[PDB]
Amino acid sequence: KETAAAKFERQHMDSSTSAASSSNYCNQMMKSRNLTKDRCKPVNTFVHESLADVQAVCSQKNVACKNGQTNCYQSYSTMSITDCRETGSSKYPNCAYKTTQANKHIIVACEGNPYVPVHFDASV
Repeated sequence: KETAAAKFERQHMDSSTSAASSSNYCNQMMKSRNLTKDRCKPVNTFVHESLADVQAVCSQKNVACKNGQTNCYQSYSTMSITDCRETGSSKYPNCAYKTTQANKHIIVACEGNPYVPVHFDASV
C-alpha cells in the first residue's frame, strides 16, 4: 500500500529541478515515477517547489474541484511546474510525452490529518 499523500509526492513532486530541464524531461520522469506502467498516463504535472510550499496550498484559497467536491485549494502565488502531455507516436508500452514548463497557480485537493495534498486538479 502507498498512502494518498505518498502517491501525490510520487506523481507530482520534483523539487530537485526549478524548471522543466529538457525536451527529454517528461519521457524520463513519467517512466521513473512509474506513471507508464499500466498504460501511458495521458497528462501529468510535476511541481518544482519545496514540499512545505506545496503542502501550504491546503491552507490557501478554497475553490471548487472539477469533480464538484469542495476540498480544492488554489495557490496565491504562481509555482514552477512542468506539464507532461502524451503525444501521438505514444503507443503503450512506448509512451511518449511533450514537456512543457510554465509558472502558474496550482489547484490541489487536500484531505486527512494532517491536511495534505492528495490530488492535482488543475493549473491556472
